[PDB]
Amino acid sequence: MRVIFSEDHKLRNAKTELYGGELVPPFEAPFRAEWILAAVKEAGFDDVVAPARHGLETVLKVHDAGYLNFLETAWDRWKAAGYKGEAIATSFPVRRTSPRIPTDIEGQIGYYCNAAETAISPGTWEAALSSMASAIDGADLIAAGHKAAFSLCRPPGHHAGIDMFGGYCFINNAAVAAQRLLDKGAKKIAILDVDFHHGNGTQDIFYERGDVFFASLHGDPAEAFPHFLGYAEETGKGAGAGTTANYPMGRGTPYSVWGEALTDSLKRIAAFGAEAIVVSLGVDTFEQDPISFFKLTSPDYITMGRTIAASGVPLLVVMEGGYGVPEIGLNVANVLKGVA
Amino acid sequence: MRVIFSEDHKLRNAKTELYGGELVPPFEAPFRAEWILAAVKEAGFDDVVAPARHGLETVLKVHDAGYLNFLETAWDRWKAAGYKGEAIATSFPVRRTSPRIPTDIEGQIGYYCNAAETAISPGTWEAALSSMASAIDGADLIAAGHKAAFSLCRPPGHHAGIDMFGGYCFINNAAVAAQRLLDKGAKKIAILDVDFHHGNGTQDIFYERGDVFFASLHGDPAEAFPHFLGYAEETGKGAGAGTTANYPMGRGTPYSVWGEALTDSLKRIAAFGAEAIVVSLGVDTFEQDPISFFKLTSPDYITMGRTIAASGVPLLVVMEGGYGVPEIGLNVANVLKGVAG
Ligand SMILES: [K+]
Ligand SMILES: [K+]
Ligand SMILES: [K+]
Ligand code: NA
Ligand code: NA
Ligand SMILES: [Zn+2]
Ligand SMILES: [Zn+2]
Repeated sequence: MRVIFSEDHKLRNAKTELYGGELVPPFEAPFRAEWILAAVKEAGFDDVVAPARHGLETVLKVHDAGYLNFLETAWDRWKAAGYKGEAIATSFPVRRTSPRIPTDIEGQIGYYCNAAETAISPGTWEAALSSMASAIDGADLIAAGHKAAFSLCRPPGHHAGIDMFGGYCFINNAAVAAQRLLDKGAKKIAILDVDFHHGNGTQDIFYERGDVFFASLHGDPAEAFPHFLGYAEETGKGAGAGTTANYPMGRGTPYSVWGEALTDSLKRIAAFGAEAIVVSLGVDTFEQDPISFFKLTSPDYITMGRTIAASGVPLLVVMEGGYGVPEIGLNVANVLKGVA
Repeated sequence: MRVIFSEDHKLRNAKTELYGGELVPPFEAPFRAEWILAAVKEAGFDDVVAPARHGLETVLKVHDAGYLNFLETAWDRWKAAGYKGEAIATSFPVRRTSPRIPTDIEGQIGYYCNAAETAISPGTWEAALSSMASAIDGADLIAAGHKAAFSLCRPPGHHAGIDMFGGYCFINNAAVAAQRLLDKGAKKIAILDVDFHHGNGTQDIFYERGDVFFASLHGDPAEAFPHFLGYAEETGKGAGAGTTANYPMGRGTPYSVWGEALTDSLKRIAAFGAEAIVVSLGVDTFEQDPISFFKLTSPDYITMGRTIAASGVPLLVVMEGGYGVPEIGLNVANVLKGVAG
């Protein structure tokens, strides 16, 4: 399978992340793409191509225009305001608050944010565009007839909701990919999130749409970021009633239980009738991940990939989470091995 | 008027505050109380008494029990979880999110917070309780028959809602004081928030309550913290309809315009029929204060006190915000002179 990768991902190189009450070096650093890229090539996937140029037409069908306009100029405005650090929101539109949109940069960054551990830095916008481009190109390959494809996205995107950034995400790459397949002719597409954290951004985007089925396996929100979405009771709303399936699991969950949730999600995706599956791939489900509590081993990823590929429909794999140890590359490559 | 002040306020001495993308020393520091106290004493108000001991009965009538339980054990759980810094929420229940309450410290701190620039640290719980106590004793003096009283509260409270802390606030002292007056006999009470920022927390607590009228003058939320509340359109909900009046104002607002809003809020308060008025006093409206965009001068705080005191009803002044500028005490003292007459 071809691999879509952009070097502009390095344009996103934030110097701080709010974690544990301190501003430490970002968990989502440029070396993640470097390590993963090296491992896939090592696993035989050496056909890496850069993404072509794309407009905002696709993304404008899954993200709010106000939100996108905000991201494009967020940094400039923050710096213009005289702030010394990176752009970080501290005030949020939570319970029982007005739906009105602030005008100043301080108010808008909070309005458009769901997580304060994510800082907007110089070049974040450009990086997010390149990453989105990689997802769009991967979709085109699938739309062209290829059975599999890997969009090495960075920054990740499953936490980017309709009009909010957070969890290191700015533009929901998988959502853009699924939307791309639809504009290319598909009628039904499914997004499967295997990343450890719930794909709240993705769920929000398609929660009221019946044309995209969203399935996510993840750490119980009761005790895992993003914390405020991902419960099994969330199955869809209105036009999207019934097209959302969350599978929250506790601490220490091994492939034994995980594998079962995967099977079920695939059963519901088939029943949905997906013409293709966009896989939000996160390897932070690894037993050695620094910020997750699942216990999957490197071999499990080969099993995971094979199972998903057995669906019989084309697959577009999109990079999401996975941090710390260098095995993230191994684990990502193992998934592509299974799929191939 | 008598001044209620607790030394335990210093127990609230957070080391960090998220501002402009950095962690810096909190703007709501202990020296604020120190300079305010000294200024009011120099102005004659030197009858300072420490607050008495109080339970949680009053506060439990305005704050969610879960939220209060969270505050009490917040720091211990955060430390136990192994975080090196102070407790600061990073994830928040914003638009289109589940109403379920997380079970771990990481999720709950976010669930109970409305502003990440506030950090919970050793002593916050204790400090917040002593500050609440000062508010309670202040209200008790009013219920006794005193014309006015000053509760030198710290930490402040008007940004703490029913079940959320933020804006340097944990327990809404003004709200507690108002509840206390109702418990001592009053049927109707009003809270007037003159602090530069909107008192989103106080509004939240009494938004569906008809026994307490909430008026507030503040910088337009469209361009000022807390950013998501304080619009003129918010007049109340359900049982609390019509008992909430917001007076947002733009950049460079002179006392000339500010006083007009003060006069209208007092007119609405009088029409409501308040038996007493709790004044959430913030002096960050001062032209020399760095965080605000209003242009009030020191003399205007004397006018402010006079006007509110002219209402004819007893007044409990509760200390809120105000950047730590050298004139912070002078301005608070001027408001008290105005009330004194
Ligand atoms: K997931
Ligand atoms: K105010
Ligand atoms: K000012
Ligand atoms: Na859906
Ligand atoms: Na009210
Ligand atoms: Zn993840
Ligand atoms: Zn203030």
